Amino acid sequence: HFGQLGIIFIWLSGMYFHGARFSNYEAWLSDPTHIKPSAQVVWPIVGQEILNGDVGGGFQGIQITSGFFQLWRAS
Amino acid sequence: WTVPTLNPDTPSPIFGGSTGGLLRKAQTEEFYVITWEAKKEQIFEMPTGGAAIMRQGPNLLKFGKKEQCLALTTQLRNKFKLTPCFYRVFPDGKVQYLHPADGVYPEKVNAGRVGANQNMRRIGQNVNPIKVKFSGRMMSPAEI
Amino acid sequence: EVGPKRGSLVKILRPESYWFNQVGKVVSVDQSGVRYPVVVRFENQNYAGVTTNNYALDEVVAAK
Amino acid sequence: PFVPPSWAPSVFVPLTGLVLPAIAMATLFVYIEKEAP
Amino acid sequence: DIAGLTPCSESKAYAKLEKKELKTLEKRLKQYEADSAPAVALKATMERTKARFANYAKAGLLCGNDGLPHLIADPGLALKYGHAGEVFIPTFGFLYVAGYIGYVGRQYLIAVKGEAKPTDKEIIIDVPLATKLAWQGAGWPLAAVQELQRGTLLEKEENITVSPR
Amino acid sequence: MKDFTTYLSTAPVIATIWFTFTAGLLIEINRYFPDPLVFS
Amino acid sequence: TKLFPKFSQGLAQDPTTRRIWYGLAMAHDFESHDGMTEENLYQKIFASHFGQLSIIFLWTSGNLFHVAWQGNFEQWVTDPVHIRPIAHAIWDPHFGQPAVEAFTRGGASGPVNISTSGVYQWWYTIGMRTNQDLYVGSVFLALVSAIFLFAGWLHLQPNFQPSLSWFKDAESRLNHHLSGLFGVSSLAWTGHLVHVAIPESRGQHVGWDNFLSVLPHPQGLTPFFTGNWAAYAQSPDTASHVFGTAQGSGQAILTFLGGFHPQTQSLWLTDMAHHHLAIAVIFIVAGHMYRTNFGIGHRMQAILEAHTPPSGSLGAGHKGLFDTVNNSLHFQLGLALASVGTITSLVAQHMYSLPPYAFQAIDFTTQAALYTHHQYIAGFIMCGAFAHGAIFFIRDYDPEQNKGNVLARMLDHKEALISHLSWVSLFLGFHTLGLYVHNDVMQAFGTPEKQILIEPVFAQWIQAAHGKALYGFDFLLSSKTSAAFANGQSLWLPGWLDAINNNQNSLFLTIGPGDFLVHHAIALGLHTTTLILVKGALDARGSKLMPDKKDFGYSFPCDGPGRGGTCDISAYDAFYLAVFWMLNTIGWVTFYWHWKHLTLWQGNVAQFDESSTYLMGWLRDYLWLNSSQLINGYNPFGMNSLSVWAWTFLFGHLIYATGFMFLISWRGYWQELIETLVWAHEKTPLANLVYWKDKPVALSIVQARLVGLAHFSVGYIFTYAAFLIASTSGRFG
Amino acid sequence: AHIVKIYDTCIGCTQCVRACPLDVLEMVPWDGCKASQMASAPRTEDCVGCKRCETACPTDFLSVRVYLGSESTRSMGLSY
Ligand code: CLA
Ligand code: CLA
Ligand code: CLA
Ligand code: CLA
Ligand code: CLA
Ligand SMILES: CC1=C(/C=C/C(C)=C/C=C/C(C)=C/C=C/C=C(C)/C=C/C=C(C)/C=C/C2=C(C)CCCC2(C)C)C(C)(C)CCC1
Ligand code: SF4
Ligand code: SF4
Repeated sequence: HFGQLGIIFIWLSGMYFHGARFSNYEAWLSDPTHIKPSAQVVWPIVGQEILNGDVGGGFQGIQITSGFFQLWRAS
Repeated sequence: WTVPTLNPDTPSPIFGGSTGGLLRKAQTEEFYVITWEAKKEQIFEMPTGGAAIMRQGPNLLKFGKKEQCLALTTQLRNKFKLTPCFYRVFPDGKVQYLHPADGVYPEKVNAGRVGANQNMRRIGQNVNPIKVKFSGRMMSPAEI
Repeated sequence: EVGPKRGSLVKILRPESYWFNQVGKVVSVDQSGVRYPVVVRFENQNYAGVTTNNYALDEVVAAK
Repeated sequence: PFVPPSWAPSVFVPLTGLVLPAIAMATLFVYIEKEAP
Repeated sequence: DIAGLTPCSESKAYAKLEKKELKTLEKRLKQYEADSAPAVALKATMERTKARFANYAKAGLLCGNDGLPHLIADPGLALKYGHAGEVFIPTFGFLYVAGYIGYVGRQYLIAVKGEAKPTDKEIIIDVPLATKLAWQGAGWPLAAVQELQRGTLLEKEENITVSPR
Repeated sequence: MKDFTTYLSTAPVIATIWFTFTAGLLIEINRYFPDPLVFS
Repeated sequence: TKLFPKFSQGLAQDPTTRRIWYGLAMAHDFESHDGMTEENLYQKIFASHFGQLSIIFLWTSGNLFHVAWQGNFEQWVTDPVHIRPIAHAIWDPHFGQPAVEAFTRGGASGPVNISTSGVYQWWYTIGMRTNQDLYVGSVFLALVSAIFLFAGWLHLQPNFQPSLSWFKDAESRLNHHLSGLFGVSSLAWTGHLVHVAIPESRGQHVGWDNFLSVLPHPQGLTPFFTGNWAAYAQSPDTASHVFGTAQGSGQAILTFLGGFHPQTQSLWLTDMAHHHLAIAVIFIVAGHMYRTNFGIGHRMQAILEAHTPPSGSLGAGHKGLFDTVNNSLHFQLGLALASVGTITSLVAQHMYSLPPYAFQAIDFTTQAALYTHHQYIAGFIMCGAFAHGAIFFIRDYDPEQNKGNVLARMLDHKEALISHLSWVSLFLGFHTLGLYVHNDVMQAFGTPEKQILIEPVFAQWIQAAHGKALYGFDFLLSSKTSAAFANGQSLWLPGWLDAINNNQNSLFLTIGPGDFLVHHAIALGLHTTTLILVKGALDARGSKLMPDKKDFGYSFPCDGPGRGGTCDISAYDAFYLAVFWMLNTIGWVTFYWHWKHLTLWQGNVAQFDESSTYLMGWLRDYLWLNSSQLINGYNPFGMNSLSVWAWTFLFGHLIYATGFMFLISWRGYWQELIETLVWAHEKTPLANLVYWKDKPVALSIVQARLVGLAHFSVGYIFTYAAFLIASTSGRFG
Repeated sequence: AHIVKIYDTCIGCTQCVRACPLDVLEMVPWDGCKASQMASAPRTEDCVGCKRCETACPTDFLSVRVYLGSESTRSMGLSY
């Protein structure tokens, strides 16, 4: 059970880290109703960079549906 | 050793009852009775579901099919180290005894038994299905 | 004085055996005139997990 | 001469879809259940 | 040209396709700044798109009415008209690697059959031996042929188990 | 350390390293030679 | 004990419901009946064949009767281009008024169904013009059905039962069937075309009342008996001929024009007359090959015994095969299904590209249904061909009498055969699926120019050899200087070349990279289905996991959980698994045929050329795009004539999904559930007064596989039939 | 009733008899093996076809074989 808890913390840490480094959270706070949350960015290889969509805030990335932006704002 | 005679008045274990017991088959075709001696009162598991307490001394149970009787026999023999025997009872009142057929459990070799359905060859020496064709019925090469 | 020597390698010739055309090590040979005296052991188990089997004198031949 | 009457479907559709199946099922059910002498 | 196809460099539909893809990228570009991170990424994509369409035309591929490159597989037609690089040359490129992988694995499998416990050498790989066999596989076509001629490539029919028949 | 290097030699660990290496090589080749369709 | 089934005492003694199910399922396995002898086996089969023949002619009679009674044949013949044929009338008391109005069409009295079987075009082509023509045919075939039924009864009677040796006279039966059944029937059919069909196509009525006083050709039999047979090919129907009328018509009765009638877009009648006359001569001649009571001809045993290669490459050769084939009915049935199954595919391939019936091409729904119909029937027959080949090995194969011949040697290298079929299936699947997925990723990322499109040069090269000049190969018939082009330039090439280079017809459609991928998927289907069926036959007699499988029969549940588990180990189960792959293969074939033709029929062939190279195009542009009208047959606003196909479409999905239940969940779960139902009934007051006579039990292991496969197949067929007809008919019809 | 046959490769291990959940099999004296005993199938009318005996046989191929045959109340394992 300690191993399961340790894995969740790595997973939770990754979600918070990717919000800090690969997200448009700061832009989202200013214009929450027009900017789509995004916290994942893909590398430009084999033409997969098209998955970096136009989400708003001068940012390109995959739109997320996990609701982490709303949770962070509430806290 | 002589064939035991069933005693219908033998006491039965302390059991509340369940819905997994005998059905209308017992009243029309047959049912099975298992009897044994108990050294002390103990709790055992009914093959039909639930737990029952065996009285000290003779015990008797009735089951719907043979496999249920021999399933209880395995429990009593292996765990509680008893020696049960069961019968086949017909609605007309006839009682047929079996297991142990000759008084000795089949796992142990006993003189006087006659081999049955024994082929003095290997599986690979059976004839081909074509050679047992049109024999009046579907017959495997192993039968002949 | 009957059958191959203990520990020698033999090739199985029973078509219905899992080890047909395969090499095994002779463990013992019964001298009581039984139907299948030769006992052979194999390094690879069959579908039932067994690695030993009994064979008749004419069902086993020396390696090559 | 060949043309059937204009009312033929009204009789044959119920006859072959509701009546004959009922008799056929009753015939088959009795037959399979019948015991040998 | 071949089978009614035309060189992509001379194909009208092929040229129009490039404009469509660049136009799509340009449309997204004008919603960003000149030197912002999204703008730089989009410009990089457009450069690769232009390079890709130049390379395929320069390679002398054939385009259909769809205006997309089509490949020639017949060795005679490929060598006749200089399309050997589409399928023919890559055919012998793959087989060398495929035989390399298969030959190396077969050498390792034979090597451990001599060991006391071959099964434990398969779940737990003998890395020093595997690396040794990995490098020697570069000459597999030579070694493979010599085994065939010496008759040690195949097992004897009498040493292979078969079911009753 | 002998046992630890034995653990790294187990099939799942070797496959992970091998495919991580194999995938990386293919990814890097396509990074420096993007869009290869014909040998040319 | 129970009477039913009378042919098996084992079943009749069973007290459970398995007796009812198994009695039905073993009725026609005569070899397994109690007291069966070889002679009685052949006489029952002979009688059963008369019953099948009578059903076929009665089924045909019913079609003729209903079209005449309720169809619009006489109206359709006037304007076949712009009239939908009527199959039969509808009398459904469950219909509401909107439904009655919706299905009223074609100027009919009431609701009717539109025909899709093409019998209108077929019957119109062969000379039928009025409803009375169909009525007389219907009564004639009903009479023929009765006669065959009587013959089935007659040859079961004490003095008319053939002996066992009669059924095994191979030389005499082949002589009669080749010369009489094939040759004379084709010669007679030539008579109909010369005397009836062709004149009717030129506006001249010929019937039983006047055909003896009408001359098929202006020169009556003088050219025939004088050897001047070319006189019959002079003055053929001109390109301006209007079918069924005398304007633009000719006089020839035997020609080799080689093309399509310009108006009807179908084969000329004078070519189909010369075709049947030609093969009739060949078949009548070919029927004088074998020995009979007259001291000339071959004996088939001698031919087989001779053909042994001197080098011993085929071992004993064909020695002993005559008895192997002549004594086994499963060997003969396997050869019959394999041959007939292949010919059924050939019919589908050639009928869509060489339409023989007038105005068949323009009826898109009919063409789609006819091709799908026969390809699915061919697929089932092929699976049966291998099933009975597997049954032959278990039941009829005798190793001693086939020692060292070709058949025995097939079992010798069965692992080699199966291993190589396995390799081909894996190779085709890996690379066929891989290229499709590659093209899908390229389309998803917006780079359609990066996908792998391989030109079908080998198939496009064949089309060049036949005269298709699009690809510029200038090969054989595509080159005007080749001897092949010159020699045929006066007989059939002008018509053939004109048709093959017309891109609006289905004669050698243009192919591209989209056709390359689909064809290789078809090869995967054929090889994998063969792999499953071939393994089921070669391993039928035994395997390492079950060395003595022959002792258990063709169909048994399993050998138990021992030795690792033996589920689906019988040869019956190999066939059962192969049916899934057959449906999958025929599905790919019929999707490919349908989509390539819908785009042609709409004129936008570019859609198939562009969207067929990746699998999203199929799902988007074929399945999803063409379902729009089907699923709107009935909606919250109303319904239209397609509501029956909309209803049948969901009906198919339900039967298909129900089949999953019998295939996924197995017996042990259900038998224990039924035991509580037995308990509940006995303890319920006022219901335990009633009781059963057959003890309820779960379906058997083998039965549920068949029941699950039957639901799977039925749902498969009904779903696509509704979609195929609805998408094609609504779009154009 | 199912068919159960014992073949002469039996080594008299008794495992088939122990495994059988309906007392169909038994051991009898024999002279064809070291154990001097052979399996027997005197009560096949009670056999249900579970094939637990075949699972327990060590010999290869099996020395005890079960051929499922005609069904009945006993062989179908019904208690109703
Ligand atoms: C070809 C087969 C067939 C036929 C002919 C019918 C016919 C009918 N069905 Mg349908 N039905 C069928 C198959 C068929 N069904 C099947 C297979 C199912 C299961 C999927 C159903 C399920 C079903 C339901 C659930 C319902 C119908 C109903 C109806 C009626 C609709 C029309 C109406 O308004 O009646 C109005 C009916 C009358 C005015 C009375 C008609 C005559 C009655 C029913 C019998 C009279 C008997 C007579 C007095 C004595 C015996 C005479 C006999 C010996 C000759 C009609 C009687 C509806 C209905 O009303 O049923 C009663 C209805 O609710 N059917
Ligand atoms: C997979 C089978 C296959 C098929 C269907 C074809 C088909 C074709 N090939 Mg190819 N070819 C193949 C495999 C195949 N090839 C292989 C494995 C090789 C060796 C690596 C070649 C080597 C080859 C050469 C060198 C040439 C062709 C050519 C051709 C074309 C005409 C001659 C021909 O091969 O006729 C049908 C094919 C066969 C019966 C199979 C064997 C073909 C042999 C190997 C080549 C025959 C060349 C021929 C004598 C050239 C005469 C001059 C020509 C202009 C008429 C035709 C499109 C010729 C071409 O370019 O025509 C435009 C040509 O010059 N092929
Ligand atoms: C000239 C004599 C003669 C004739 C005409 C027949 C005829 C027949 N015999 Mg044979 N038979 C003969 C002599 C003859 N026999 C002799 C001498 C013996 C003793 C040795 C036998 C012993 C014998 C047996 C034991 C059996 C037969 C059977 C049959 C029937 C086979 C099924 C069938 O109808 O196929 C019809 C087949 C065709 C018309 C040809 C099919 C192949 C073509 C190429 C298909 C395509 C054609 C065309 C394009 C289709 C157009 C379709 C249309 C919709 C447009 C058939 C009626 C079987 C039967 O059914 O008995 C009741 C049977 O069991 N015969
Ligand atoms: C002319 C060809 C022909 C002939 C004469 C036979 C004859 C025979 N076959 Mg063979 N067979 C054939 C074609 C043929 N087969 C084909 C085409 C296939 C592939 C599908 C097979 C596959 C096959 C197998 C797998 C087996 C046989 C077996 C048999 C034997 C027993 C049949 C039996 O009892 O059926 C009894 C019939 C049934 C239980 C019902 C059949 C109908 C099925 C389940 C489909 C029903 C669909 C339904 C009507 C749809 C309703 C739709 C709804 C909307 C209303 C018998 C000798 C069996 C045998 O004993 O072989 C030794 C056997 O194991 N055949
Ligand atoms: C879509 C469903 C599907 C698929 C993909 C397959 C695929 C296969 N079947 Mg199966 N089959 C199916 C349904 C399917 N079947 C059904 C419904 C039945 C009825 C029970 C059967 C019954 C059946 C039988 C009886 C047989 C097959 C056989 C085969 C093989 C045919 C050859 C082939 O294509 O090799 C190429 C292989 C494939 C296309 C398989 C998929 C490969 C994927 C894409 C690889 C992905 C790898 C990648 C690195 C990702 C991994 C991720 C993971 C680690 C998380 C293949 C493995 C035959 C066989 O085994 O021949 C050797 C065979 O005998 N099938
Ligand atoms: C298992 C088994 C079986 C079965 C089998 C089968 C089912 C098979 C099938 C098979 C098949 C199904 C096959 C097929 C084949 C085919 C072919 C082989 C073809 C050929 C062709 C050709 C050769 C052609 C040519 C040509 C062309 C191409 C063009 C022009 C014209 C001509 C003619 C020249 C039996 C019964 C025996 C029994 C035993 C076992
Ligand atoms: S049949 Fe098998 S398990 Fe039973 S006694 Fe013989 S060897 Fe032992
Ligand atoms: S099949 Fe089951 S009941 Fe029959 S002998 Fe074997 S173990 Fe006993």
